Amino acid sequence: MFRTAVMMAASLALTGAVVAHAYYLKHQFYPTVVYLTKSSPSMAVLYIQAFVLVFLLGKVMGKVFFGQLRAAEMEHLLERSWYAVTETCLAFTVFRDDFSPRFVALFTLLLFLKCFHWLAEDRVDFMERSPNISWLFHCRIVSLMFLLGILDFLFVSHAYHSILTRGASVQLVFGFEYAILMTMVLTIFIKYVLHSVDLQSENPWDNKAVYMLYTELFTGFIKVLLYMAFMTIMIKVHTFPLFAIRPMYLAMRQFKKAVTDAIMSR
Amino acid sequence: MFRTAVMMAASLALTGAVVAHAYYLKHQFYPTVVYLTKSSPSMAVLYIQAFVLVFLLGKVMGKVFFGQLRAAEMEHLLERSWYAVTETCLAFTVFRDDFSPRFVALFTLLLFLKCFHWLAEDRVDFMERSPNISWLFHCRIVSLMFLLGILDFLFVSHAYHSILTRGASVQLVFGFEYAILMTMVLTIFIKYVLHSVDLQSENPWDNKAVYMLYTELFTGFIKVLLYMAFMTIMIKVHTFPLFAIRPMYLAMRQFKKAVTDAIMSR
Amino acid sequence: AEMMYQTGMKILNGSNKKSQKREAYRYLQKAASMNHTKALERVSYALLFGDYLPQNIQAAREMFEKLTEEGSPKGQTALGFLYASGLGVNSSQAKALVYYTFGALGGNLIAHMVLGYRYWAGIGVLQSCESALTHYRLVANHVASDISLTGGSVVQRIRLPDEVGWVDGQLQLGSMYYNGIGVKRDYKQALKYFNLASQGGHILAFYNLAQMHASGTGVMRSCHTAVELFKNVCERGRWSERLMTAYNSYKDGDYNAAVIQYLLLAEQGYEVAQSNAAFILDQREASIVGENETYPRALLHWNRAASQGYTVARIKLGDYHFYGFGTDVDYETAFIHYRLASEQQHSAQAMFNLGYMHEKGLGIKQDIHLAKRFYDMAAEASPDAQVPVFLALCKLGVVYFLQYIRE
Amino acid sequence: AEMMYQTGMKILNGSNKKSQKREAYRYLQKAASMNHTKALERVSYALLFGDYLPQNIQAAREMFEKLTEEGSPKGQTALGFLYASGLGVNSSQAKALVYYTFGALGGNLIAHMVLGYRYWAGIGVLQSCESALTHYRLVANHVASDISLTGGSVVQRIRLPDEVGWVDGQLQLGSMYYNGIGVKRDYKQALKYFNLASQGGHILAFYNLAQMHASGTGVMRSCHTAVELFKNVCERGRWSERLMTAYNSYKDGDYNAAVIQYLLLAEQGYEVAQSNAAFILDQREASIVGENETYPRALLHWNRAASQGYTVARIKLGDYHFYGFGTDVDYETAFIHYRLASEQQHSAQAMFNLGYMHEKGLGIKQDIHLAKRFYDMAAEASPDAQVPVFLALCKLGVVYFLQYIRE
Amino acid sequence: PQLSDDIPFRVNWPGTEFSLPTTGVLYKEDNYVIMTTAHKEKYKCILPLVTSGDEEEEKDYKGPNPRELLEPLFKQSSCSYRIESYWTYEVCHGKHIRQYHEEKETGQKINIHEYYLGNMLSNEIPTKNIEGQMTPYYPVGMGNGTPCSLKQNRPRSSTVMYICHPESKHEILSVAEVTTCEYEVVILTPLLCSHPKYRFRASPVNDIFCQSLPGSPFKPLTLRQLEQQEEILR
Amino acid sequence: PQLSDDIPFRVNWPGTEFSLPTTGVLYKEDNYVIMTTAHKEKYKCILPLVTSGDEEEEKDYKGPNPRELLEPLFKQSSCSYRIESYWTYEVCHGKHIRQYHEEKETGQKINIHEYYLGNMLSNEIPTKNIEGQMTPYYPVGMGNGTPCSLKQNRPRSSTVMYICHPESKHEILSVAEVTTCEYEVVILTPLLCSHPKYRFRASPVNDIFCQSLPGSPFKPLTLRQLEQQEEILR
Ligand SMILES: *[C@@H]1O[C@H](CO)[C@@H](O[C@@H]2O[C@H](CO)[C@@H](O[C@H]3O[C@H](CO[C@H]4O[C@H](CO[C@H]5O[C@H](CO)[C@@H](O)[C@H](O)[C@@H]5O)[C@@H](O)[C@H](O[C@H]5O[C@H](CO)[C@@H](O)[C@H](O)[C@@H]5O)[C@@H]4O)[C@@H](O[C@H]4O[C@H](CO)[C@@H](O)[C@H](O)[C@@H]4O)[C@H](O)[C@@H]3O)[C@H](O)[C@H]2NC(C)=O)[C@H](O)[C@H]1NC(C)=O
Ligand SMILES: *[C@@H]1O[C@H](CO)[C@@H](O[C@@H]2O[C@H](CO)[C@@H](O[C@H]3O[C@H](CO[C@H]4O[C@H](CO[C@H]5O[C@H](CO)[C@@H](O)[C@H](O)[C@@H]5O)[C@@H](O)[C@H](O[C@H]5O[C@H](CO)[C@@H](O)[C@H](O)[C@@H]5O)[C@@H]4O)[C@@H](O[C@H]4O[C@H](CO)[C@@H](O)[C@H](O)[C@@H]4O)[C@H](O)[C@@H]3O)[C@H](O)[C@H]2NC(C)=O)[C@H](O)[C@H]1NC(C)=O
Ligand SMILES: *[C@@H]1O[C@H](CO)[C@@H](O)[C@H](O)[C@H]1NC(C)=O
Ligand SMILES: *[C@@H]1O[C@H](CO)[C@@H](O)[C@H](O)[C@H]1NC(C)=O
Ligand SMILES: *[C@@H]1O[C@H](CO)[C@@H](O)[C@H](O)[C@H]1NC(C)=O
Ligand SMILES: *[C@@H]1O[C@H](CO)[C@@H](O)[C@H](O)[C@H]1NC(C)=O
Repeated sequence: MFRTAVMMAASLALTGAVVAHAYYLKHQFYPTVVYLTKSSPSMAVLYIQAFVLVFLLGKVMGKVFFGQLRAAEMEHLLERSWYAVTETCLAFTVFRDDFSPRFVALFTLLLFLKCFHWLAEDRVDFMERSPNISWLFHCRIVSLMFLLGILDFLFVSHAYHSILTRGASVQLVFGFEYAILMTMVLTIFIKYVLHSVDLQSENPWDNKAVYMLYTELFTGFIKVLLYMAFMTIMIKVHTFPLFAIRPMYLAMRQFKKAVTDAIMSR
Repeated sequence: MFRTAVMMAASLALTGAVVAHAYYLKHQFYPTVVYLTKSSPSMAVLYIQAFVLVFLLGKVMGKVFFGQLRAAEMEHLLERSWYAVTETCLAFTVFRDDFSPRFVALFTLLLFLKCFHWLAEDRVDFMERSPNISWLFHCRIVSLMFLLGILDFLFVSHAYHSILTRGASVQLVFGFEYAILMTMVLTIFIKYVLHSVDLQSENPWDNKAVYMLYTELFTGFIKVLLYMAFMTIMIKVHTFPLFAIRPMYLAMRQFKKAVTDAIMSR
Repeated sequence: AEMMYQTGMKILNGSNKKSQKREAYRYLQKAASMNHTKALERVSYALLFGDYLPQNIQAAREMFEKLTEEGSPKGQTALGFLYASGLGVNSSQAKALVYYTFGALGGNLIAHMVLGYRYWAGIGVLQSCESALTHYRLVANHVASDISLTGGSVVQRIRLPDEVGWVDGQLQLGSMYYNGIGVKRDYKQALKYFNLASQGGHILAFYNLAQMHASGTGVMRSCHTAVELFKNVCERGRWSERLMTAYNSYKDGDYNAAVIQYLLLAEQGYEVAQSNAAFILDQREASIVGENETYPRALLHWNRAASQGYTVARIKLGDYHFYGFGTDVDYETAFIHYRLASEQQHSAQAMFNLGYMHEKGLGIKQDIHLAKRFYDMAAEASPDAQVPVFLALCKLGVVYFLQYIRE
Repeated sequence: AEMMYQTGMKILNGSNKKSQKREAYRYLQKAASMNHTKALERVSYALLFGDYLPQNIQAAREMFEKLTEEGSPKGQTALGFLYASGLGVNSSQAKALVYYTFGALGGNLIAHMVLGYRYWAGIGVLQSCESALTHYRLVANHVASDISLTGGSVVQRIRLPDEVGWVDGQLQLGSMYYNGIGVKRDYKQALKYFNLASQGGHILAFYNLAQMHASGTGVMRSCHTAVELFKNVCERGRWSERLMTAYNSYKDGDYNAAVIQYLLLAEQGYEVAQSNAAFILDQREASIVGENETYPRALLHWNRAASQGYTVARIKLGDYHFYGFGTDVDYETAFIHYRLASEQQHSAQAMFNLGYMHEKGLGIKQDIHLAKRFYDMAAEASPDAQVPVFLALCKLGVVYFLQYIRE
Repeated sequence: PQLSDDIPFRVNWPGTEFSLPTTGVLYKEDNYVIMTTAHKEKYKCILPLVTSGDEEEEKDYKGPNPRELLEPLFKQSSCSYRIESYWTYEVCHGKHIRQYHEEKETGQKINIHEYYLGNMLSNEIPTKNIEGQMTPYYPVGMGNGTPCSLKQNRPRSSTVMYICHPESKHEILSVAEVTTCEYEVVILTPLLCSHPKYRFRASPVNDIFCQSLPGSPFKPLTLRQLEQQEEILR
Repeated sequence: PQLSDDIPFRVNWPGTEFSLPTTGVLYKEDNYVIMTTAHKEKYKCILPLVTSGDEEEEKDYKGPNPRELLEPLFKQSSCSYRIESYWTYEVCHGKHIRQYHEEKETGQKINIHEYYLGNMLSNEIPTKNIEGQMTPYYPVGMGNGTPCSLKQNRPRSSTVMYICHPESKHEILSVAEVTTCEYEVVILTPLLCSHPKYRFRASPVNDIFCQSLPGSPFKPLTLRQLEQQEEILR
């Protein structure tokens, strides 16, 4: 806890130093803020402060939504988040959208929601094998389920009305990624429905595994369909993605690990 | 092996269909090759046949330098390689170097050499715990030691004369990355030197671990110095990397796992 | 009869619709049956031209004859075009000129441009700049009058072998400098002020320097600059809109009306309309001309398009002598037309195929190290020659290495 | 004496080196001791100007007096500049004009531009366009003559508050249209052809329309266009190079010679040299002027720079009445100069500070929903107002929400 | 230096035998300068004390009250309007203030968004401002306009501002609001410039007199002349 | 149509009583056309058979051998040179070919890279394709130049190509190489154009005589006003 406060103070000291340097130069409100926006190191330090703020908000949201990290999903977050920040960075830079301080914020919002879906993934994965779970866990995780699903529905609606009204831009890829995240909250619902009808009966159910495999096959098909439509759109319009082929290979492997295993079983 | 020959033939069937499409359009030598260059799908299939050709050359180079993959480094290449495919892809597009089919071919030369350094690391890591190693293994891996380190010395020499004669361009990040790869062949040498004096004596040596921890401290200090100088340059000239912070956090963690462990030990 | 012609011109000038233009000509075609000598000459140039009336070349030849026997300038001009191009009728250059002279005599302006162009490039007659000065002059006076009235209708120049205020006042100031408005006339310095007005693109200045180089005022009267300055004025008449009537026929799939509406302007002496009227005959899309008179007629219009300074028409005159298109195969003759597009126009391809005739010993005696120069020269001339020289130079060194092994 | 002045002008015109220019003036400074009446006027304009001789204002005042008693136009002009600017001497506008009149009488051109500008902007005298017509002409005749000889030496216009052929022949054609060269004169149509020549940027055309709007030829003679067309001709003399002599003093760290070499051109009636001569006095870098006469003198040159149409000089005249710089604090007076830079010049900042006086109830009565309009209007006017309105509108709604809770 | 760009000056040449006026601006015998022209003509130009104080202009007015001058403007019903970037203000002097904008539909319809800002059913003249400077005015204030939603359906009010201009043709400098849905209109008229307390205020001119020294004429050997030279172009 | 842009034509007006020539080009009585001008003027304009065959021009030449014509060019020592993009070829007629290019150093030195291509210590005239045309030439072949590294220190050789031009001033059309380090030079001269077998070949002109039908005069009424009009303009 000491190092977190040390990092926050060491970021706020630089932010205050940059703000005071600008205010000593241009002694008013409006030229000071305009000078902050045009200057590169000033906006860089403001970016650093914004990232530390969203980091602390993420930490308090993880504290209020999960009681304690298992220290086995913290790594899974670290590699998958590196994956993700590099994919968002490359998608931001190929599209020639230019560095704007209101679309970087949207991209970190997308990354933040992706991290929370992955945390929900691993929490329900341990809920599969947890014999002692209180009602607080159930209520908080189903609150996470809703909130996430409603958020991706809202952003999908916003992005498809954007792609209808404005024209071809980055809002299309934003809406498609939020549609994939919508399929993700769909997967965990069905998984939580099956593992909740598992716990309420003091006997194992053989049909639960079949339903889980069928649902995984389902949504794997939906995911590869979305990725293929995503491809066949951006070869046609703008430029080759050069990104999003990462989780696609994992999406076809998700289809491979579900369809072929069910074919070998059934 | 059947799926490998299928993949080669299904790529060469597309190249022989793209070439025969252009030759019917422009019935000569010179306007055909020019037509392939300017056309996007014609250069796309010629890119695919190039990558399959460098894939099969890698598989035959892996077959002659390593007798058999252990199927524990086969995964370990796949995440790193992905790591490496994406950051070269992001460094290629951030720099505005434009898509040229002789600098893409240079970037996959870096990635092809980067994959072979990583394969040498995991092979020498099990050279620590292999009590039955033939003289064929010893000679075929010091050949990989020489062939790599001379190659990065050549490309560093090609790049630091390119940074002086021509000016600031993408040839700076090539020779710097090969300099890190020059430290990478430096690491596996000393590790091979200390583990060769281990096998020739039928008794463990306590100073071998002390030299190994000192050697990892060494080069780790060299590595962060290379990355930190790599930071200070491209903020000054051109633009923010937005890449190469991937292995840097692993480079500080390499320095963290070496210096702090030695401080705790000694 | 005469009442029918008024309805057609009213709907033509009043309606730009394609159906209304064809509906206007229905009375005009009916008035042609009444032998109104003004009525046929507007449907003669549709019966054989297309994109108006349906194309029927044999239906226009016999009624052109009565236009000739009447003595119409618009009939004497076009019947010469039939025998010059061998179009529906056996080709004869002998009396193709006879019809064009009487059309030029009769007051037609097309028969003066072609007769002038034939006297200028030496086609069908002796190249005489004196005779090419006289006929090109009469067109220039009859087009410089109308541009000052019509405002200079500009038309785009489209070449199929490539795809498929501030200065207005300077003309009057330069006119006063040569003539003298309040100052003594000075022909030594009024030349530079008048010549700089033509670099803006206006063709009124193009006329005034032609007369300057004609009578010998200011600069000594040279033949080469006398008519070349005249010619670019004549290439922008009301017949300059006829590329669009021909080019729209090419995009509409009527390829046999883009080879007749282009062969007139090829006869009129263009280079946008002499490559394009040969490129269509290059790919055998035309059907009026036979399958055996398709390449020699496309050789004629590739030859005129090269002598007027076109890069592709000098490479593509090398190809027709390289493979044997319309001529017995000549590697020596094809050799020259490839170098003439290398030293003169610096065409990047034209030294690559110079390497092939150097590397493989065609036309001249083989030398391996001479061929290396022209492949290397190709990469310096263009950015697009970097690739197809590299796969040619690698093949070049394989022969040199394999021959050295056998020794 | 006279032999010493020849050596200085030879090295000045022969060597452009800074040391050689100072070495040339060593004989000129020694010749000033011999009271050669041509020698002092080249060193009087260095003793008080700088970037030549070392700057010493008091060392030039007493030797200007003997230049006045001799009756030198170059001494009568500059001695009025001392009392107009209060420079080293107590300020007095009363006989500042008296010295400028006799300099204008004496044949000096600087004393005519300043007297003309004072009659044009109504500074020190009544604004009379008739008197501003007379003095601004004499300069225009004496500058258009040399520009035809010197080629019109262009000088860049540098404002410190921001950082720190084809038409040549149209002038002679438009001159012949008004006068008549072989045609009847028509003043109704020669106006449009002559006025279009000035849009190219050449200033010979700027002279010729000024006389056109002076005598009433073509268009009725209006005062506003009579001298404004005249003025931009006068602002491009051989004294237009004096920005670079002043601007180089600013970049070389000699800030006290960029406030004297700029205050003359501020007196001469510029706007590049009236903001910059006030921006230097804004930050108190000047040392000749006292610390208590630094803001009222910078208010005077911010006031003249605003009435000549500058955006920043109208915002920065709001600031000086907003905080209380050089004046007792006036929120009502500062209010007007902020909106006069909003409706007129559409300065993006000038409606943001309109919001602050609307939101916080300064100058006028407070109204919360009126302030919302101008913050919103700020974001429409510029791309850079998107940020500092958003943190202003969020603060705006916090007060509106917190007040509603207390109710 | 303090607001020094408002003090007018004038040089005169009254000659040798001249007496400085004792009425108007004050004078001194020490603040004289000895002058010299280019052709060696000597002059002695006296200058007044720069005060121009008080308002002792003998302000008398037996004419009509300021109410009576705008009556012929009211009955003639000739009233103007002003354009803006978007809006269009039509003040009608003696009837109303009307603010409206036409919405031109695609081909057939024209839609009007109209509002009503008013309708006609003390020893010191107040002074507002006007472009920074100073001007006494006539205020004409009304209300009972269209209801304003921000003031909870209260009718708008408006004050009419009258300032005089000689070349005016009844136009508007600007329209402005001191608060929401209550607007201020300034109107140019030529009627009030005859009123001494309502006319455009001009500062008194301080006269600079140049006494001709002996050996120099009544006016300098370059004056008169050069003046008449342009007298050509008069 | 086959190479038809090399056949000259000429219309003449010999009139009513004219007999077609039996020497030169062949004629027929069937290939006549009946003509009509704009002013209703009838003409019968006959045409020849377009053969222009053989070389029966009675080729006789009692003059000197072609060797003797270039001797005054050799002794006068007036010889030219040609520029290119990089190189500079200086052929000297009767002495040498010199190929060199100057390397201008930064201020003081000039470096010369020079080579030597030569030095002077049959019933059918051969012809070479010149721009695809048929010109017979005089070859002057010569060697013993500087050694060539590609041919293992063999001296270069060169042939001098002579073709005639009336307005020539001893310049070069182009310099070309048939093989490595052995070069070909073409030279324009006016001396060989007097030689009947060496002159510039012009095809014989086929004459279009045309006879005037009764009711029409010797020349058309719309013709003679035009050749006098250009005669005035000249
Ligand atoms: C080039 O020219 C273009 C046009 O000439 C410029 O384009 C802009 O075009 C937009 C159109 O989308 C204009 O925006 C608004 O237009 C109408 C009209 O709304 C205006 O009027 C509102 C009236 O409210 C006040 O009315 C009285 C005025 O006397 C007051 O007494 C009263 O109390 C009240 O306050 C006004 O409110 C509004 O201004 C702002 O209002 C609020 C807060 O006040 C702000 O938050 C807003 O941002 C707004 O800017 C407008 O000035 C409007 O339609 C209205 O009427 C329809 C009727 O059906 C309603 O349905 C609708 O909901 C709305 O109420 C539009 O919706 C839109 O809001 C804009 O004014 C134009 N801009 C300019 C500068 O003219 C373009 O800018 C020009 N290019 C440049 C300058 O570079
Ligand atoms: C704008 O103008 C510029 C100049 O006007 C153009 O710039 C180019 O500039 C470069 C300079 O770097 C030139 O390149 C070469 O220049 C010299 C000279 O080498 C030339 O001559 C060589 C001679 O070899 C032949 O000589 C005889 C000729 O009669 C033959 O008989 C003999 O057998 C032999 O074949 C010639 O070989 C060479 O051409 C090519 O040679 C080989 C194979 O033949 C190719 O692989 C090469 O690629 C080469 O192009 C040249 O034409 C050269 O210096 C030489 O001499 C120094 C002396 O110290 C040696 O040290 C050095 O090693 C070398 O031997 C240069 O090194 C360089 O190779 C080039 O010619 C210019 N280009 C043109 C078109 O003029 C610029 O191109 C212009 N811009 C345009 C057109 O857009
Ligand atoms: C054209 O000439 C050929 C050969 O003389 C002949 O066979 C043919 O019938 C002629 N055609 C016409 C239309 O005259
Ligand atoms: C040439 O013309 C003949 C008609 O006599 C036709 O049959 C033939 O196909 C044409 N082409 C060739 C190549 O002979
Ligand atoms: C300027 O005037 C002030 C006040 O009248 C006086 O104190 C000062 O001495 C004067 N200075 C000069 C140089 O005349
Ligand atoms: C004004 O002038 C006086 C000199 O009398 C000086 O002492 C003072 O510092 C100056 N400034 C102020 C603010 O009084």
